[PDB]
Amino acid sequence: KFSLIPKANRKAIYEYLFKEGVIVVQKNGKIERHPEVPVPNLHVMMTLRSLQTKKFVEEKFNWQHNYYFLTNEGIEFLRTYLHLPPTVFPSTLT
Amino acid sequence: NTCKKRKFVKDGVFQAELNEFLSCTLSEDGYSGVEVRVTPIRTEIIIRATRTREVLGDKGRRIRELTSVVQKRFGFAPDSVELFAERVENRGLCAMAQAESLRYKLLKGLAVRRACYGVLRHIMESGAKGCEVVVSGKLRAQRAKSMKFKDGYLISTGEPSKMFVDQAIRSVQLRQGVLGVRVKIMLPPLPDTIIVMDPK
Amino acid sequence: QRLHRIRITLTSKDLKSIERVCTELINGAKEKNLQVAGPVRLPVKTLRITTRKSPCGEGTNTWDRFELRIYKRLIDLHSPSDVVKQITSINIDPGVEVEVTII
Amino acid sequence: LFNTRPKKFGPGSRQCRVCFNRHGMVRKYGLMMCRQCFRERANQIGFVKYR
RNA sequence: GACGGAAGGGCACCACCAGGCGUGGAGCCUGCGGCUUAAUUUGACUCAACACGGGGAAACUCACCAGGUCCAGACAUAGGAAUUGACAGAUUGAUAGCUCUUUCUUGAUUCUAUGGGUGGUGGUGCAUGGCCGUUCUUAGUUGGUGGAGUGAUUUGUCUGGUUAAUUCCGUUAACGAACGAGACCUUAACCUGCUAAAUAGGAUCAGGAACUUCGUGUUCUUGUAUCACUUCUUAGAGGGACUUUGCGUGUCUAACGCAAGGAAGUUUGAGGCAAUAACAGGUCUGUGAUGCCCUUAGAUGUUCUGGGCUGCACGCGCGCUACACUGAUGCAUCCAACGAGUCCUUGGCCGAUAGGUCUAGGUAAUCUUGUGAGUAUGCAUCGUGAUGGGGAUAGAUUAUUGCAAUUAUUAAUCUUCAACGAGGAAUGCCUAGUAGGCGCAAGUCAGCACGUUGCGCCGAUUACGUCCCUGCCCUUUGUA
Repeated sequence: KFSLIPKANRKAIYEYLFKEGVIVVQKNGKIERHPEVPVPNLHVMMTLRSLQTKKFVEEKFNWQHNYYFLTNEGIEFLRTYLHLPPTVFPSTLT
Repeated sequence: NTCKKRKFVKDGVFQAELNEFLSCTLSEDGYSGVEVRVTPIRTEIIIRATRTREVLGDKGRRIRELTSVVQKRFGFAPDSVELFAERVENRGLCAMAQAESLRYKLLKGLAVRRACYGVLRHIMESGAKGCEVVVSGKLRAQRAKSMKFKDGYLISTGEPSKMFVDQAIRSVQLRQGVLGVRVKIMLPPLPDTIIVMDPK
Repeated sequence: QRLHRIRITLTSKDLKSIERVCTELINGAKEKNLQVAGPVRLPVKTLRITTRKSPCGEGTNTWDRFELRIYKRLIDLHSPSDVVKQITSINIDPGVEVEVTII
Repeated sequence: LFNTRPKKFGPGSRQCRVCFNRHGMVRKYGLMMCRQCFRERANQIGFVKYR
């Protein structure tokens, strides 16, 4: 909705991205939180505006919908913040 | 449910929204086209390509991205959509390949004369009947001046245009502005020609 | 098994896609020799949009006349549902919406 | 409180998915396509013009 | 090359001819000048600006104007250890804690400053892409080798006949090719043939009602009632026109005209598609197509309340309804096709009307719907009076959409009863299911069509030629 996203709900974005490795957000600000993760839709746009400008995630637009991919240096960052076991989620694994 | 006229619209726009996305992600990959084969509760989706190395990447990295990326957006079940890469035989004839090839030659920084002949040479060698390659926009000048390149015959008109040609257009971005780039490629049962037999 | 009645809908954009299916599935029925009636060709629902060609107002006010075409066609049968699942599941076509229905 | 009127109906409610433009919105069969956007992608959807 | 109020050819109802129906006149709707205003956002100005930007604007849209918010300013470096939610009064249109007189809370998301991003319907279409219009609905346009010329260039691409056509036969320093044209694609016309249809019907065979009882005598109605059928209905496969045949017309070569036959003989009718060159055409306001510039928190970002685009001494452009008696009005009769719906609306009650209320079918060849459309037809009253033709202008009331209808969104009911008596000079559109008239449906749409795009119905007059006007194409010719 409005204001800074809680720091628990920061990790709600990251732990979804930690498991699955994709996260697509509709461009619209007033739109409802993205289907999937129960948060505000602005907060998903803000946290991945924050993410792309320090590299890690690979942003790709088309169609208002912003189709992110997560790189090799990206999965290092989340694991450190996440504390997930190393080698926890290979994209080579099915 | 929805009605059949609305269903072909909803399924039809899904093709268009899919295709322009898979143009932009597979730009440096340099793809040919797309197709879909719906079956009951297993919606298959066939990506054609010039090269298969980038699209699978490493043990199906960028396949298993694009399986996930579709089903997040349009609201499918997990493992319902599923992508298969494919090689096109006779790969030169596709027009959207060559426009995307000619993009990265200009975008890296070659002269416009040298690059466009090289793209025109490949499609002529590959066994297209004829072709052209236009490059609009400003070039060695402040006023715009569209250079044109052409070899082999190329029809413009009729319903036989749409089948026997294949035609494509892209942007490409420079320091001073945007260039255009057209490609148009005539392929190999025509209307006009009549091949008469010998009796003996 | 029991005496049933099945009437399978077929719809697509192309003519050529359905004329594969109509020829194939009747011959697929005539493997087992079920009570086939021929494919009942319904009227064609032509969809239509007319937009202006130009983005802005300038020039003469010219118009596109875009069209889709949709082809409802109906293969009739009298046979139980366990028999028909072999016929339909093999030979599925690219971009042809098909739905089997009892009665 | 702020940042929302009732936005339910009229041209202000809805926009072009491809280009975000309300004007020239083709809503026949539920397209939701702005006309500049719609004509160039019409062949890829299915629509082929004749007569 | 272009131009000529020079010649010789061939063409178009965006040009005349012969005409048909109009506009220009009247009021009204709607667009553009101006004039006005806090603001009346702004593009485009001969054809090719002006019911055009799918532009029918109550708010939204919105660019404009008077005010009020939020940062939705990534990240880098750095100080500080920070920023938020808000009651009841104050203050404010405001139940925006915006800011406050006060005092509870928030817990490192952000604040503070410097660099730098970010965003825009800000400016530039004379920096561009893409798209469309126009030159141009016409028949035109290139290079390869060879010939001519010191060269620009030329020849091919042509005296002549023929064609809707650089389309053909032919003539030849040209020969052989490519695009355009043609072919092609879609649709409309005719098949007692082909292949079928409880989501189209017909005919049957048995039953029901009514009149007749004349008798299987006419007209309605009935059913997974049937046996079996495809003429209409629907649509896959196809057939069908080649100017075939006859007589003229021509180096009788290319091909024209006329008559007969035929569903159809202008390429059978009507469209889509559309070359090379371009034009400082239009569009930065269709865009995540974009260079550069502007500005970026006391904002041109964004969004909320209210107004405006509709404001009127007066010019100009597309349309609608009119002036009546081939008519208006009141009753009765009975006929279309294109659509379109998760909203379209039958059925029964209430109500002069609008409309409402309670059930009800429909993801649609099944339901609305066979959409009982209106010019039309039949029977009455009116009587040439601006009259009952005309329905502007204006008061008062009842419903409907919406969160909100005042500058009145419409629809009704009663009144109010103007101009206009066939339109001055100028000038548009059009050759057969065409003109004109009469409705219907869809697009934009919560609501609103006097607008556009398609659809049928009733259905004429007059040409079948021409280069006089207005343009066009090709030669020879003149040019400062």
